[PDB]
Amino acid sequence: NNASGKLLALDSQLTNDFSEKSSYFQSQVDKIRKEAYAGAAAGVVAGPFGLIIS
Amino acid sequence: KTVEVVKNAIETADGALDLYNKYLDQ
Amino acid sequence: KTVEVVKNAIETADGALDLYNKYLDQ
Repeated sequence: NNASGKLLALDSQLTNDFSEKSSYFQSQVDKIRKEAYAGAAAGVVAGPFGLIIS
Repeated sequence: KTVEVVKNAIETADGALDLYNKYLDQ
Repeated sequence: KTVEVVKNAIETADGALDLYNKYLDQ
């Protein structure tokens, strides 16, 4: 009877933490895109060549 | 002459990069 | 004359390498 309750207490935590990782994924992909397309905007120290090559 | 202006341009580009990151984080 | 400009070019290349790594990590 103790293990049959520990198993349910593990299953509910699993089904909640999977969704809280699946939201962390979408919150982190946008951070990677922000950092990339924000650091690539510093190619204005050169001409139009240095912008497209960044 | 060339080495001194490249040495100054590297420090100028570093300061410009730091200022751009400081403004963009705000 | 040669030793001084090589000594300046080494420091210029070191600063350029550090600036390139700082920009490439961003």
